[PDB]
Amino acid sequence: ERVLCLFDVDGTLTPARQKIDPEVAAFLQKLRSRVQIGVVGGSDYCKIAEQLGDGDEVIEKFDYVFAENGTVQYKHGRLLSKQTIQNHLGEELLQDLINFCLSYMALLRLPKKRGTFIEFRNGMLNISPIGRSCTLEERIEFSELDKKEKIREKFVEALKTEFAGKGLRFSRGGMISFDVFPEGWDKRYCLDSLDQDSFDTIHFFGNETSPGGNDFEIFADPRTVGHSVVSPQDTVQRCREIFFP
Amino acid sequence: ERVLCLFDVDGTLTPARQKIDPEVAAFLQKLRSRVQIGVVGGSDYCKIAEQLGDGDEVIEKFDYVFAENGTVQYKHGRLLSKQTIQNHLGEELLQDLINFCLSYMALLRLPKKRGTFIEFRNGMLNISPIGRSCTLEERIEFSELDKKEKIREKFVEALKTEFAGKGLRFSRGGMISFDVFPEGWDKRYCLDSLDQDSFDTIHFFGNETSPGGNDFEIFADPRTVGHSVVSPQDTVQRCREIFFP
Ligand SMILES: [Mg+2]
Ligand SMILES: [Mg+2]
Ligand SMILES: [Mg+2]
Ligand SMILES: [Mg+2]
Repeated sequence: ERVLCLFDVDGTLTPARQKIDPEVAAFLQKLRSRVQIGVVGGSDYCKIAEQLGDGDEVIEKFDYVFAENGTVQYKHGRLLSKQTIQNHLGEELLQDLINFCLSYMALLRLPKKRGTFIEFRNGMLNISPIGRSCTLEERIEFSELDKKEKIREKFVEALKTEFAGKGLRFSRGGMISFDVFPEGWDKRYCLDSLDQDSFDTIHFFGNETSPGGNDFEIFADPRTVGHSVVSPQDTVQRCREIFFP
Repeated sequence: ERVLCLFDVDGTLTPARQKIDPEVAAFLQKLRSRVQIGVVGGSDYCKIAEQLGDGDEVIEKFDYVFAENGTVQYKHGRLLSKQTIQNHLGEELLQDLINFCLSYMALLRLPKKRGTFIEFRNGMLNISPIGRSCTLEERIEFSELDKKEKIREKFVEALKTEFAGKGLRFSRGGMISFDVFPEGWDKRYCLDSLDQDSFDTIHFFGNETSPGGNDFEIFADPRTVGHSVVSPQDTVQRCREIFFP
C-alpha cells in the first residue's frame, strides 16, 4: 500500500523536450492522492525541470526526480549525493576512454568544429564530434552529414571493440552526440535507491519499452510492474484505469 | 571634454577574481560626474559582473563593459553584437588548430582528465589539458604537475611553431588552461569600437603594463593616455590627482 508511479518524461509525460500539458500535469497531482510519483529521464535536471514546471517546481511536484537516469536524485524536495563516473570506472579506464576519443576526433574533418567535444557529466561522458557549443543550424548541418557518413555510428563501433569486456555502454545523444556510461547506468540505476524506500509496488511507465529502447531495461526489470505507453494521454488513461477505476 | 576612463579589473580595481571594495566602487561613481567610465577584462562577462556588483548591476554602474577583451561589449546598458573567432579566422584554420590540440592532448597522460578540454568562447579558444570541468583541488593538483613538467608551456611552444605566420596568439588562463586568440584580440580590441565614440581622451589604467603584461598593448597604444597602477587604492588616488585636483 506504499506505491510509486515512476514515469519516463519524453513521449511519456510530455512532447519530446517540451513542456508538459497542463491537463496531464493536473492529473499527476491528483494521482498523488493515491500514490507517490516520480520521473526518470536521461536529460540533465535543468532540462527536466524546465519541461515539468517553472523554476525548481518539479522537485515539489514530484516525490522523486531522477535526472541523468538517477545518477542525480531529488527525493521529497532534497538533493541526494551521487556516485561519480570517475569513482565508478577509476581514473585509468576513464582516461583511456578520453584519450581514445580525443585521438579519434583529431582525425575527423568536419565542415565545422566548435568546442566541448567531451562533456563530463555525472551519469556519463557526452561525446560530440562537432562540439556541443554549436548553434541549432550547425546541429542540423552536422546531423545531415552524420547520416551520410555514419560519423557517430562508426566512432561508437570503434569504441565498443576497443573497450570490449570493460563495462562501457553507448547511446545516441540527439543530433550531435553520444553518451558513454557504465554498464547498468541506464534507467535501472534509479531502482537501486528506490530499493531502500520500502515500496510495495513500483509501476513504471515508458514509451520506449521495446528492445533497444531507453526504457526497456527498467520496464523489464523484475522490481517494476511495467507499462508501455504511446503518449502522455495514454499514460493518463492507463493510470486512471489502474488507480481510479 | 568627452573623456573616458577605462580600467583593467583584476589588481587594478579589485583583488584578483574578487569583489570590488565598496569605497573604491563609491569613488568610481563619483568619478562618473566628471567622465564616462568603463572596464576591460579578459574574463567573461558573468565573472566581471560578479566582481563589480550584484546581478547585472555592472552594465548600469559603468558606461562600458568590455568582457573577453572587448569581443563582448555593453555600451550604456546595451549589449552590442560581437565578431566571432570563426568569422575572423575562417573555418579551416580554426579546425586545423582544434585538431592539432585534440591530437596533442590525446598523447598527454595526466593523473586525471575530466571534460571541456576545448572551450569555444567569443574572444578565443580556451585549451585545458585536464579539462575545465575539474574541481578546485583537482586544479591545484594539475597546477603542481604543470610546473614540474611544463605541460602548458610545451604545448604552446608546439602550437606557435606549427602555426607560425598565421596570426594566432597565446596566453595563460590561470592554473589549468591557456587561451588561443587572433593577433590583435588582446585588450586593444576594445579601442576599435571606442574609436567611433568621439572621445577627446581615453585614459587607460592597468596593473600589468610592462612588456608581457596583459595591459601592455592597450597601455602603449597611441589611442590611450596610459596609467600604470599597483592596486585599486593607487588607481583611486591617481584618478583623484587627475580629475579632482
Ligand atoms: Mg520517452
Ligand atoms: Mg518490470
Ligand atoms: Mg590586472
Ligand atoms: Mg597609450
